[PDB]
This record gives sequence, structure tokens and C-alpha cells, in this order.
Amino acid sequence: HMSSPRAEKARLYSAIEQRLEQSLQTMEGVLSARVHISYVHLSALAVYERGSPLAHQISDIKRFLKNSFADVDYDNISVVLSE
Repeated sequence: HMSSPRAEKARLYSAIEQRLEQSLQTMEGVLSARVHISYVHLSALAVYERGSPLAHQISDIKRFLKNSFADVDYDNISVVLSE
């Protein structure tokens, strides 16, 4: 159970998420961020201050997340931005 490949895969994906959230929160305008890795898709929900067009910001986060977690396919990354 707790030390099995399934449970260790979750812990490791959780550790990556927490680094990706810690880093998304370093971006100008991004106040808070939440990253979920579905196993392979990635989901990001960040509260952004619209200092740039939405399309541009989504593109910036998507490129950053790919460069920081190269295991996910670009098209399988999802960014939803809040106020």
C-alpha cells in the first residue's frame, strides 16, 4: 500500500506540483497558483493581474510549465486564470 509504486508516484507528482506552484507565484501579476498533475495532463489555476493580454499570459505560463516539467505534452497543459 503506502510504499507501493502507485503511492510513491503520487508523492513524487505532488512534490513537482509544489515546485511548479512555488515558481508560478514568482511571476509578475500571478498572486496565487494551484497545480494538479493528472496521470499525462497538467492543470494550473492562477489568480493573475491582467497586466498583459489573457492569450499572451496563458502562453507564457504554458511555456514556463513545459520548460519546468518537460514530461508533459504542451497540448495536454491547461491554464485557467482568475481576477
